[PDB]
Amino acid sequence: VSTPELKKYMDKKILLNINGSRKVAGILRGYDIFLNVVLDDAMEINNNHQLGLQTVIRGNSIISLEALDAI
Amino acid sequence: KFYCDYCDTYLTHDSPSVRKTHCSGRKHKENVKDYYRNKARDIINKHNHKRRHIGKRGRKERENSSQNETLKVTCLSNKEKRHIMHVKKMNQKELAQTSIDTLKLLYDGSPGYSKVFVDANRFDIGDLVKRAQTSRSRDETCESNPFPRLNNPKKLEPPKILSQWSNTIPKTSIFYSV
Amino acid sequence: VGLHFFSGEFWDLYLEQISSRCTSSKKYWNVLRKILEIPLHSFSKFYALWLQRIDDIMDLKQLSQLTSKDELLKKLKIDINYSGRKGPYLQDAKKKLKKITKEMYMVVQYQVLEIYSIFESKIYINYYTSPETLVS
Amino acid sequence: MSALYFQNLPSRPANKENYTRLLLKHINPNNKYAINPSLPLPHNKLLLDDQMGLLEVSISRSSKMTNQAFLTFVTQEEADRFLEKYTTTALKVQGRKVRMGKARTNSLLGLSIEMQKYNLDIKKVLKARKLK
Amino acid sequence: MSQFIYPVQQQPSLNHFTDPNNTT
Amino acid sequence: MSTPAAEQRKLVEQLM
Amino acid sequence: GIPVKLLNEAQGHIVSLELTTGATYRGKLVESEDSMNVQLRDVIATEPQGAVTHMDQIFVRGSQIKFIVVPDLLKNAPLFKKNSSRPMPPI
Amino acid sequence: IQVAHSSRLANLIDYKLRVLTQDGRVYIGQLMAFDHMNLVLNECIEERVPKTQLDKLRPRGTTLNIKVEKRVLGLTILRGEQILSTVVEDKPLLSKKERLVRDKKEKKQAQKQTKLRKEKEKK
RNA sequence: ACCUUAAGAUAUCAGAGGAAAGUCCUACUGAUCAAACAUGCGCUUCCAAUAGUAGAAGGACGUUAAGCAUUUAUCAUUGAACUGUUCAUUGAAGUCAUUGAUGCAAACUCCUUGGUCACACACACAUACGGCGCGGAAGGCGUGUUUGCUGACGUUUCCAUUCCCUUGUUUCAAUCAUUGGUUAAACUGAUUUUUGGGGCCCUUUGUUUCUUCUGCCUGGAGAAGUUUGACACCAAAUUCAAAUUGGUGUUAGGGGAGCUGGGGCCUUUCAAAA
Repeated sequence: VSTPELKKYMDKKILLNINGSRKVAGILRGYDIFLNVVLDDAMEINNNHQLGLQTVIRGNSIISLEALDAI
Repeated sequence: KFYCDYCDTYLTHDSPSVRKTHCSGRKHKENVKDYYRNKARDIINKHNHKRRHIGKRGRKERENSSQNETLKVTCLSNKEKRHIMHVKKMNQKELAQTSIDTLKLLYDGSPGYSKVFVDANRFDIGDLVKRAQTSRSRDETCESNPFPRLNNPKKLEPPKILSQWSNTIPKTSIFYSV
Repeated sequence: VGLHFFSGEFWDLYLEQISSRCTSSKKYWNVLRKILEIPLHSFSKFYALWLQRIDDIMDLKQLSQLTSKDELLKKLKIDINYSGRKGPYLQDAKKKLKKITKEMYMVVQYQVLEIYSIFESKIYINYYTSPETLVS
Repeated sequence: MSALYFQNLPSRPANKENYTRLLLKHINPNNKYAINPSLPLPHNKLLLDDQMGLLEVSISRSSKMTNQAFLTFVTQEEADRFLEKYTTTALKVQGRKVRMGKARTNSLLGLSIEMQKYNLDIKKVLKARKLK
Repeated sequence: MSQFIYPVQQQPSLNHFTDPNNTT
Repeated sequence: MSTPAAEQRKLVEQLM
Repeated sequence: GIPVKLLNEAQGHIVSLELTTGATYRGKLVESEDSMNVQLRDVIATEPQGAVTHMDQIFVRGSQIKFIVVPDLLKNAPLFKKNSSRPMPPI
Repeated sequence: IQVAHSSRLANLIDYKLRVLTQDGRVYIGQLMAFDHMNLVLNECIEERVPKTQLDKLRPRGTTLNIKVEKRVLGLTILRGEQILSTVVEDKPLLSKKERLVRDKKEKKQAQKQTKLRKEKEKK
C-alpha cells in the first residue's frame, strides 16, 4: 500500500528494541511494507553477543527504530 | 479525492510526496499561517462575559449602599474610544512580542561565546541548522581581541521607561556627563 | 540570583513557566508583586505587564487576588463586597490601584536610574576571560 | 408522638423521597441513612427514619403551603429535647434560615401511637370524607 | 506608538560638586 | 489493492 | 477518517505520544503516514521506570501507539467543521 | 445524566465521555470526532488507581475514598485498538434548541459565502 | 515535479399486474422498520439566602507544609584490620528528587456553573400527602403528516413574491387625542402624544453588543442603513500612511398585523353500523 518513510535511514546504524526488552543495533539494509527490516552486522545490546552476518526482523515485534547517526 | 481545506484547491488523489509537495510549497505554507493567525486573533478579541444572574436586593443590603454616595462614570466618545482601543491592542501586541536579550549582548566577547549564544553551533538544536550573513564560526579562539576595551564595544543601552509616565523621571541628573 | 541587575531573563522564564503550568492564577500575582519592587534593568516590562493585567480585571471579587480584603478596605477605602452599581466603583478601584502602582514605579525608577547613571554605565566587561588579561 | 411544624424550607427538592433524604442529611450529619443513597426509607404505615427520635416527615405539594413541612416524632420528651437542640440558634437547611415552632395538632401517625398507648381510627377516616 | 522610551535628563551645569572628574 | 498481503503475493510469486 | 487527517495537520509542531510499553516521547513531528507511523525529532524519551534520555530521531510503529497529544490550537482546524463547502470538483 | 436510548457514537458529539482503556486507565474529555473507533478528545484528563490503593477496592470504612492520580493533557487522539468501552458523563454546554439554532446559522452563512465565492471565481 | 481512481448497492418481507425458469419493474397495494417534522400526555428527574451576608454541584495542574506515621539511596576487582564488619584503590553503569516518595487526615483560601422566575409567610396528611402558576433542561411513551439515507450544483418554456413598531424597564398621576358601552353634556373601559413622580437595572466594564457616524451619568439620545450588500479585524510587499491581493468573522433580541402548518373543544351538514 504505502511504503514506510525509511529511505533516509539506509546504510546507517540504528538501534531498535525488539519486543519490550531486547534491543538490537545494526546497519539497516532494506525494508518491506509490513516494516520488516533486514539489518546486517547485528549486536544484541545488553558482554553483548553478535547475532550474525544477515538477520531479518519481523515488523510485528518492532516498537521504535531510533537511529544512532547523523541522519 | 482529497483537497486542502486551506488552499481550497481540489487535488487529484495522492498519498505519497504529492501531499508532501503541496504542504511544503508557499500557497499552502503561508495560507495556513494566515488561517491560524485569524483564529487565534479571535480568541484574543473575544469579549463575551458570563451570564448575569441578578438577585432581588433586600432592604438591609440596599439602605447601606444607598446611604454612601453616587459615583460618576467616566465616558468617552466614539472616535476617542476607537483610538484608545487601537492603541491598547497595539501596546499589548508590542509588549507580548518583546523578548529580553541583555545577557546575549553582555557576553559578546566571552571565551566560549560562539559555542553557546550563536544558536547555530549549539549541541542540542544545532542539528536543524547543520536553496536558502557573516556567521560566527566555532573555530574562534580567545587570542582574537586580546583586549576588548580598545574602542570595539559600545555602552550598555539605557533602561527603558513607560512613556505614559515619562514626566515621573527626575528633572536633572546628579553628575554632569558629557 | 534573583536580585541581579540584569536578571530580567530569569524572571521572564519564571513568569512564563507559572503562566503555562499554574491554573489557579494566584502564584502569578504573588510573584509579579515581588518582581515589581526589585530594581532590575528591565523593570519597565514587568510594570507594563502589571498595568495591563490590572486593566483587564472585570469584577470586584478578583481584586482579592491583589491584596487582602481587610487591607483593601482599610488602606485604599475599597469594599470588595460592595453591592449595587459596580461599574463606576470598579473603575474607582482601578484608578486607586494605578496610582499606587505609579508611586511604586516612581521609587523603582529613581533607584534604577541612579544605579545605571552612576555605576552600571561605566562597566564594559562582565565575563571571565583568562589569567593573562588586563582590566582597565 | 407530637408533630413539629417547620417553615422557610426549600421547595426545590421536588421528589418526596429526595426531599426527605436531603432534610434528614441537614438535620443529622454523618447519618446512617442519609449518607448512603439508594436506601428505601422506612415507611411506617399504621421503625425510626433517623436516630434521636426522628420518626417520619409529612410534606405537601399543594400551592397553599409550599415551604412548610412537618416532622413527627416518637415521644413528646424527645420532641422537647429537639427544641433544646435548636437552642434558638437558627438551624439552616441549604442556605435559608428556618424557623421552628410546635404544631397546633399532632400528626395522624402520632395520634395512632397515642391511641395504642379502634374508634379513634374510624372517626379520623370518616372525618376525611366530610372535609374533602 | 510605543510605550517604552529612552530616558532623557537635564545636565546640572558643571559646578565643583557635580563634576565627576573632580579630585581636589 | 486490499491488504498488503496481495502486494506481497505479487512480489513473492515473481520471486519464486 | 478524521483523527488521521488531524495527526497529518499536526506536522511540524511538538507532540507528545505514549506507547503501549509504558514509555513516553515528545518532540517535533517530522512526518506521519496514514497508518499512524510517526517520526519524532529531538525526542525526549521516558522509559517506563522513569529514566529520561534524548535521541536525535525515532520511528515508532503505529500499532504500538496508545495516544498522541497535539497542540491545543488545532481544535480550530478547518477539517473539524461539519458543514463544509466544496468547489464542485471538475470532470 | 440521561441519554437517549437510540444514540450511537455519532449523536454523542461534544458530550463529555468516560473512555476506558485495557490497562485500567480512564479518559474524561469531550468527544469531537471518531472513525476503527479511535476518538479525538478535547480536554481529557487521564485517571488511574495506584497499586498502593488498589487493595481498598477488594471486598471486605463503610464508604471508600480512592485518591486517583490524574494527568492533564489536551486535544489528544486515542487509538481504537486500546479502547475498551465508553460511558457518558455530562451534557454539552449548549441546549438542543441552541445547537439547532447555531447549525442553521452556520448553514446559512456557508451557503451565502459559497454563492459569493462562485460569483467571484467565475467573473 | 510527482500524481490520474477497490468494486458494488440506498427499508423489508407478503400479495395483485406487466416485460417453464429465474430475471426486472409498478407518483401499485398491505404489514413491519427507520428518519425528519408537527403534536400531546394529571408521564419521570432537575432548575440557588435576600424575612437574607448564605448555600448546592464540580474543580484547583491551591496554601498551611519540611503537616502526623512509615520506608528508600548501587555492582564487580584488589589490598589491610576484623570477628559477617570497617577503610582505601580500579572498572562498569546512574531520571530528577530525600524540603522527595508513600500512607493518613483536617482546616483555610479561591475559581466556574444555576429561573438567584411569579404568587405567597399559609396548619397539612392513610388511598399518606390537590403533581390545579408560567417557563426552561434532559430523557420515557403515544399520535399525525411526509419520506425511504442525505446535501450542495445546473435546467424549467416551474411555483414562489408581505408589512409595522421597538432597543433601559416598569408603574402612578396631570393633560391631549382616538374608540366603544349607557344616561355628544355626564360616567366607564382599550389605544396614543407631552410633562412629572415612585420602584428596579445599567459589569451595557468599547455604558446596549445588529452595523456605521454623532454622543452620554444633573443620562437610557440623535442620523443613516440591513445580504448577491455593508461593516469589523488579520497578513504581507512596494521602502510611513493610502493602494491592492489573500483570509477569518459579525449582519442580532422582543412585540404586532396579515398569510400559513398542527392540536384540543363546540356547532351545523353529509355517509355507514347499532
